[PDB]
Amino acid sequence: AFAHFVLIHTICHGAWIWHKLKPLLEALGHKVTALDLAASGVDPRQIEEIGSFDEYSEPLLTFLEALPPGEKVILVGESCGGLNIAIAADKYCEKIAAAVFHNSVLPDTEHCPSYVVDKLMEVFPDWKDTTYFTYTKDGKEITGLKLGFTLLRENLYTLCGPEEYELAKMLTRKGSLFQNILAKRPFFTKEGYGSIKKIYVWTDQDEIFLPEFQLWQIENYKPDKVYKVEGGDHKLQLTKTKEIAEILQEVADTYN
Amino acid sequence: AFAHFVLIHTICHGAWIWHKLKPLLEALGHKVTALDLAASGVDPRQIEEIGSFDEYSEPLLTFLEALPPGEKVILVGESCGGLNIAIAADKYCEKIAAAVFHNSVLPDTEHCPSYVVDKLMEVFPDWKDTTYFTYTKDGKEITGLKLGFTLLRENLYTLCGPEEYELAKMLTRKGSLFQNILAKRPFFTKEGYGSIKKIYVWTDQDEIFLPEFQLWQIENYKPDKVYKVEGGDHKLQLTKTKEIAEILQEVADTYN
Repeated sequence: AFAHFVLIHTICHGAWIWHKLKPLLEALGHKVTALDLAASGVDPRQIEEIGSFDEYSEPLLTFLEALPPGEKVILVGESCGGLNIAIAADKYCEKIAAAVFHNSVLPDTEHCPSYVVDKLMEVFPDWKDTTYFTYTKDGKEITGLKLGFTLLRENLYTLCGPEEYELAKMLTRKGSLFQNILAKRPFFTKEGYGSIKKIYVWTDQDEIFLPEFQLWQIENYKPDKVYKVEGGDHKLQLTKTKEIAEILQEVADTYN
Repeated sequence: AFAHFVLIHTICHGAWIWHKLKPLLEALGHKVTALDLAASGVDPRQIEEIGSFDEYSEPLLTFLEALPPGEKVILVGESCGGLNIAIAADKYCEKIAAAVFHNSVLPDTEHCPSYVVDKLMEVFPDWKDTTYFTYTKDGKEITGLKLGFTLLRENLYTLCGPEEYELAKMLTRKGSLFQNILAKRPFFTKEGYGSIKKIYVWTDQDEIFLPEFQLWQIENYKPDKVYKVEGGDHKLQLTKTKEIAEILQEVADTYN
């Protein structure tokens, strides 16, 4: 079967992270959309204009709004993209055939929206050469970050080639987790986000979303299906592109 | 010998085009800077804010200004980047050890700054699915363009891999040649631009800067040295990366 995949990058990244996966999925016959979220990739906003994870998600919500009735998509979120998935599913659950989490945060419906981010920061507290700043938007103080180049090399892009790491140095931008804003946000709903099919893809060689964290997430909020990719690194869509495409084909054949 | 190379992308592109070349040059021991010009790559401006090729060049001029006395660089410009080189050389000639033109426009000092662009448009008049728009800045009507995806596939990225073409679809932005503004600009000077060493690198398999055009440029304004790369396509820094690095090493050993 063929599907329409919507690929959702993580914070400080953009659609460019999907540059290897998108043509492979198209070569299987699928339709693929790779979005830039707000203030990401070549989106024209700067992060200091964005006040919440919900505002950050606007391009994904606008895309989903534009789907004609009856058209469903499979969302694929890497790393922090799982939060964009949860936000989107609470507005457009009927348009979502399934969500695929790719070394991603897996929010739940029992705890506040910041819960899994808070846990990540306990498991992985040292962000190396990452820098931080603050800005104010809509009366709140937001902590922004710019991912450190050593962190990128060692922890996110561990086994990627030098030309892929170079793209990350060139293209990663300032971003935010909006952690304190998430902590005050209404919970994700059981009727919307809770109702979608959820497929969790990971590798135990991820050097930032460490096995303790990912296995904790799986136990916290049971996925419909789990796929463990052997080897690779946090950027499986670069280091294990073919394996990711094969999994996504199976998802397209299972959920519609 | 080691040099400091400053890599200069073409219109509608950004530093990202150099993602393969930059690590190869660093692996030879060089220092490499790959700039985003105005309204290009992840630069925060939009093209409608930019009124001339000189304004477009600001990041290159600002970079050159910041070099301490006595430090020289080798400029490397692809495609339209040769115009940025000429602009820069008329302000900072003493900071430029040499300029390398990479399937690039080669402005002169005898004719108006638009001369080689006007010629290009005669040799290559059909830009396929490229779209155009106009905007006004500083009282002039500027023609902007967005490179067509078929043009990108067939003429610019002819022999590049699907993942490289995908990056171009994701990252190329609206831009301008500022052709009518160039046509009114004071000529490039013999004392500044005319005085720098100029190395012309090309392939006769370029499907946009066709052999008639490139050989015309070489005859029009004799380079100090010409290197012809066999095979490849217009994006030699993607299809012939190693050969480009080898040439640049020789340039670093010849000009300081």
